[PDB]
Amino acid sequence: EAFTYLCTAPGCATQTPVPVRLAGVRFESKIVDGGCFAPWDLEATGACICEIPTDVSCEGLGAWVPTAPCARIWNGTQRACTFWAVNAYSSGGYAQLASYFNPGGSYYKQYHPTACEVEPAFGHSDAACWGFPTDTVMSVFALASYVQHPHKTVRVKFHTETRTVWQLSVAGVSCNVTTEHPFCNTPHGQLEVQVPPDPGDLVEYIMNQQSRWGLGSPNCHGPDWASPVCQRHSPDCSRLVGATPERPRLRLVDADDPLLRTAPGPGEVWVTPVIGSQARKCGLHIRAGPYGHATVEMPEWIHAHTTSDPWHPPGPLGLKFKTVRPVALPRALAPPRNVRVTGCYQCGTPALVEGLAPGGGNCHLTVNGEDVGAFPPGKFVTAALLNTPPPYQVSCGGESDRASARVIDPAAQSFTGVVYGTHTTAVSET
Ligand SMILES: *[C@@H]1O[C@H](CO)[C@@H](O)[C@H](O)[C@H]1NC(C)=O
Ligand SMILES: *[C@@H]1O[C@H](CO)[C@H](O)[C@H](O)[C@H]1NC(C)=O
Ligand code: NA
Repeated sequence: EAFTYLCTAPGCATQTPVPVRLAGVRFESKIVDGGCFAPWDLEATGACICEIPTDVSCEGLGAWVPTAPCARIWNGTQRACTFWAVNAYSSGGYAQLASYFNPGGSYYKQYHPTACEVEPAFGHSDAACWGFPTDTVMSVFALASYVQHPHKTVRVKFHTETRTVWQLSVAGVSCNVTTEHPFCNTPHGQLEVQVPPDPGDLVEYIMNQQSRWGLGSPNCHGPDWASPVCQRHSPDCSRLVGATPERPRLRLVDADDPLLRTAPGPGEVWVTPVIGSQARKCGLHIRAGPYGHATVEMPEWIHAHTTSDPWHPPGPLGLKFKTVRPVALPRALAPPRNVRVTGCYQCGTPALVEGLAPGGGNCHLTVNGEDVGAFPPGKFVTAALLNTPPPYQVSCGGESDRASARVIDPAAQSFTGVVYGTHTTAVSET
């Protein structure tokens, strides 16, 4: 019997009693694909208008509201928009007098429909709108939503049941040691490798292709609080699920209002008319309180909060050299029969793998090359966490056979057991 320590850095090697070289460090895991993640980005636009527009929409307000921001914010999540009448028509017009601007603006909406809220704002300063010979007219439009920026969207895979893979070369023979499989064959004996514990769960941030690594769940209560994982979750990179901020709170705030001495809260948008340099024109100053009290800068966050490679303990590895040889057990090399795979892959819920193991010894069962355990001949049933999609090639170590599968992807699993969207009901007349 012999013992030596093997360091875990590139170039690390021992020579006695049998040479062992650290060839590399990799990792194995049970992947949980979360889909797409992005920060909650509160974006706002609008316009100060020296008119009472009759169509409160991006197209209807095209003469005042910036085109591209309006269209982008309108299509955003949890949209909020308000149209305020600061100074209405004194006479004439069409549903443009002050009387049409009752709280909630139902009278104006009757003739001028809009998806936006309509409110009176009489008493607010109309100083921004000037150059009217008679009848000063002014209105303010504000539009805000949570926009998903493609440059801030990251694909995230959670790595569970993580196993650091210490790739060794034992006298020229490849041996990959983990906490699950720490044994190696040596010329005339066995090597047992003492390994440090596994690092726990990992977070794989997929940049678009490059992978960046986080260590943990992540912890949304610590320095990684601003992680997109802690924010907007889209399992199929299309539909939103779970926790969502409320619709933004829009306020018309005059330039001299003492409220401006304080900062807006998260999800709050304050709009201030700016006096125009031109007659019958005005600008708009927008103050928005971002979700989580800060705006996430994606390349910068990833650079500081992730590593290029997954983390592993420093080692060293304990090399226990023994003269013992493992007992030769009979192995069945024929493929397994009537294999059925049911459930999901890369989801975190073990899939059901059932079939018939053939004769000749234990079947070292693989599902698309993934080890799912060894089974004695006859009927077998196992719950395995699968990382590969269907079709499933099943083997006992020799020839492979095609299994029957009813396996869904991680996005489909995220929508299984739920009915997505609006819940509609009707109350009939008596
Ligand atoms: C160890 O891992 C490498 C890379 O995946 C592979 O090429 C090699 O065959 C593995 N060795 C054994 C003994 O499984
Ligand atoms: C919707 O809800 C009302 C009560 O609020 C009735 O129960 C109606 O039958 C519901 N609709 C359906 C299809 O069940
Ligand atoms: Na007026």
